[PDB]
Amino acid sequence: GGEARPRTVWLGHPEKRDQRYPRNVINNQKYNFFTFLPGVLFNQFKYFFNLYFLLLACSQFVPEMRLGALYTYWVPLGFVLAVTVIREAVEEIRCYVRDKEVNSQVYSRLTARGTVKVKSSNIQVGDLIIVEKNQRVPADMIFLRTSEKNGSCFLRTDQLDGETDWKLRLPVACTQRLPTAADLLQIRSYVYAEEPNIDIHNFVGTFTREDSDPPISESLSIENTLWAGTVVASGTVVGVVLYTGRELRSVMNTSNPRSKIGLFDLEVNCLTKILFGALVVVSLVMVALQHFAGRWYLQIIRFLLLFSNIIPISLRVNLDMGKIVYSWVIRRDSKIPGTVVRSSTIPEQLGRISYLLTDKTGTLTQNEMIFKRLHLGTVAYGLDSMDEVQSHIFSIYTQQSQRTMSSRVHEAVKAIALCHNVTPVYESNGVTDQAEAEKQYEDSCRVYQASSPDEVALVQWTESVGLTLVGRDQSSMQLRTPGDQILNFTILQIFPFTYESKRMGIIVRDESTGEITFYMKGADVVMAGIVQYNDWLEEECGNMAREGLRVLVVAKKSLAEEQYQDFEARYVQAKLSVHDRSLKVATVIESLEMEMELLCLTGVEDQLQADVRPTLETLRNAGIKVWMLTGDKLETATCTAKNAHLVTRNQDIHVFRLVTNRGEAHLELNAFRRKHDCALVISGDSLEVCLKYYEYEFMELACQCPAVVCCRCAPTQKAQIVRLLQERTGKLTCAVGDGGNDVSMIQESDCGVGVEGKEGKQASLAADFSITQFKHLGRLLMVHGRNSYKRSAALSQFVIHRSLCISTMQAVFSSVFYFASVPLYQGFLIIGYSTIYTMFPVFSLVLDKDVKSEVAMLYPELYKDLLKGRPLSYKTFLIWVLISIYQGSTIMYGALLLFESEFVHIVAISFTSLILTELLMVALTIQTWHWLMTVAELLSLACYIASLVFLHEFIDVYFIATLSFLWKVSVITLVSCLPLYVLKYLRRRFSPPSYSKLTS
Ligand SMILES: [Mg+2]
Repeated sequence: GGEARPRTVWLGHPEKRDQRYPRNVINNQKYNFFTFLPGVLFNQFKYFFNLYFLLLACSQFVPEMRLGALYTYWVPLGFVLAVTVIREAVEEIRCYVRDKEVNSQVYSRLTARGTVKVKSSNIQVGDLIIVEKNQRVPADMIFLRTSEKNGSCFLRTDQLDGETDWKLRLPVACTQRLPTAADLLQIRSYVYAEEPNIDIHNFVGTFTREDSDPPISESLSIENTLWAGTVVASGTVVGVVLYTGRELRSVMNTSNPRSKIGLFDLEVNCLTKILFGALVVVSLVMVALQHFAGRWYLQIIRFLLLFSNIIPISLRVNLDMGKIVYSWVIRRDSKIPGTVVRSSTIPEQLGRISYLLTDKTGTLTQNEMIFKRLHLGTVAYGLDSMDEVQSHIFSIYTQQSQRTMSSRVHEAVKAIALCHNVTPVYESNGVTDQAEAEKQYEDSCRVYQASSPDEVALVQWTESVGLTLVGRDQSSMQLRTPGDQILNFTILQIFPFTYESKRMGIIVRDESTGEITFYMKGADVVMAGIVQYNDWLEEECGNMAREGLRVLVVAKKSLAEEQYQDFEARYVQAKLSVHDRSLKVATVIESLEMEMELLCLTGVEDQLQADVRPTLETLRNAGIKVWMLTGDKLETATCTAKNAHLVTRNQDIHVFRLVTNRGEAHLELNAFRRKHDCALVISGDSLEVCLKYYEYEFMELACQCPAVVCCRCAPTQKAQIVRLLQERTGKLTCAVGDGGNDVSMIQESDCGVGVEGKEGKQASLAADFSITQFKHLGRLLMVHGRNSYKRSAALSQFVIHRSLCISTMQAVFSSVFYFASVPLYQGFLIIGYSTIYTMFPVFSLVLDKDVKSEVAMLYPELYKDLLKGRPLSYKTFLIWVLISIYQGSTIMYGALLLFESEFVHIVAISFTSLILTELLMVALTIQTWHWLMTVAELLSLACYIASLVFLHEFIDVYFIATLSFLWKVSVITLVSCLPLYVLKYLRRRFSPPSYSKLTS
């Protein structure tokens, strides 16, 4: 991993290299065979609460500190180590199997003796790889040759940069003109490529041909590249591989997989630190009552060993079992089918999410644009009134051979059918060959191709209404009428869309009539003054924009012949001149853009995924702030944000202007600060300046917005936003995405959720949790995350309370017997209470729910209570500490008072009291009873009875079987469980929880 260097890549010669290149393998594994065991062990024992029981078990190797048999502390430790190793290994094997599917995709490779199939993982730098239509590009390549006659290809890059526009790509000019694809190996040529980097949108390189009579050299840009993760829209392309594996542009925009620890586990770690300090103090006090007799330091260590008992190990065992249960429940849920849990150790993170950072393309939307509204001023046609438009077109073209509303509809539809840059592409379907279909205009074989998906949606709608674009060229268009006739239009001038002009125009001549028409189409901001005076463009454009529609204004100018020649002369003259050609050309173009007849407004929607709006409403009502981070353009992002109700219909939107330096950023931040309840829409270029100079101020202003949209955001910028939110808020973040540009922020977040993309899987493979639909997020957070958090809290508090009750009982036991370090419990009792005695009543707890799932979904305000840290805090910890001390004191001192023999049977008395006490605990803590709770408690009681009968070392069964013993132990337990009844009464009434009464 040294300095990246530029490379010379010979075409078809992977061996002609001066460096070993990485294998073309995508890897999401945290470890390999060598680092697995050290990595897992260090990630476990670098925290205090694992090293705690490690050292407790290790100190038993010293006989002076020995409190019993060696296995008493190593059978539970062996169980813990086996569980963690097996869990990590299973996760690693699942990751490997899931990466094998992407790495084993098959491609064709150009070889000297013919094309040879190659797996994606065996592709080397210098290979000539063939990628078919709708197939993912497996490695970074230079476009060399395409089978399509136009000598170009379209790429879908939404998995690479989240952009909905299709990218036009051009092959190397020399290689495209070769007679055959086999000629690539017959020429001496190489590509001089730059060093690998994270720049997805810029490439510098040179193509050289050496065997040519004149030395052929050609400059390369991003227009000649096919990066891995892009999809070929049409035709089979041939490329030469430049980068593979970890040097891929998409891979270099990702970080290494890391082990994530939840915030709940860190809180339990802090609790264990506090408990250890407290027990250290207690041991210092307890050996002081010995008057430091003998080896006082050995006494300190022995008392620390006794008072810890099962505090760290039982916590670990029960928390691990609970996390297994939570992941099992999530994976089996049929209301969020297909959910995959990769990070099984952090399901409680989903219960405490404050910021949701979401992707746009492919995550909120289906990446399928559709025509929605045709507005003609007096009449507007929606999805339910398209038969009216079809009837108008049909009547026009029927009465043609055998103003009115039909004429206006026809004018609008023809303008939509003509003013675009969409090309029909015909492909053979077996029955009809492409040449046959391209001449007969076969409907089933036709596909519409353009850079803009909005234009493709418009052309598809126009076909569905009666006018079909059936052929195109650089100088001609063909339309098919409902009477099956063909109308030919000569394209005289074309004014392609630019993101600066925000409009597109075309001049055509109708060969049937000879009339010359100038059509223009663009945004309302630039087309409000280009069209003639009206009274509805602004209002209806605003209404359509408020619904989340992409609005275009379509205008028309009928040109006389002399006018067209006069314009054409000046346009040619301005084009020929090289002295500021752009400005003169622009002036000549806008010489025509005036007093244009307004035809219609068009509305195209980027279709959201199912139940996106209710899910966003639920997340907002749960107290979660949602930010949209997208690589797509500003207009599309704003339209989708309004469509998905990320921004409320009446909400103010402040679009951050482009800033380039410190002063501009300061001025615009002030301008935004002067606003209230305003959503922020900012671009990545201005966001870069703001985070460079005013990170604190920008973060403080953005965290008080109702919603934030970051468009044209690079993967590193998304990760930076996630990291900055974590740093400056101290709260948890969830990143949701579907593409490779979302991997960095998914890894950066406290809880990564990856949506399974249509044409990519990297985000799902790299995420902690994988879902198939964005709507599953609502249930995954409100039900499973909330239950995981609350169950883990109750689990951990119960385990700590039991351990501290045992500790207080041991303290009283030692005090009774001259403050000696004699264990109260030893042998199988310690092992059982560490592992098996504890798993049953707390499995009963991991089955518990405070409310039903439907109630949790219906009332998201239950989530905001968890966002306050209510389930576990220092408050509840202190109350449980006091309760444990009270119960241990009550049990020990009641045994002292009631049993005539002081402490000879104290082990049996305390064991029976603890058994009945935990039965009363589980009976009084559970809120929604489950039959498996009864089964588990029956199993626990069976285990307790089996231990009582078979443990003759410290239990005398014939002493237990006595009415005197029975009533004494019953009274002790009833007195000890007073705080249980107090807490149960406070929960039942006189302080009702908010989750119970809200239903009715
Ligand atoms: Mg995406």
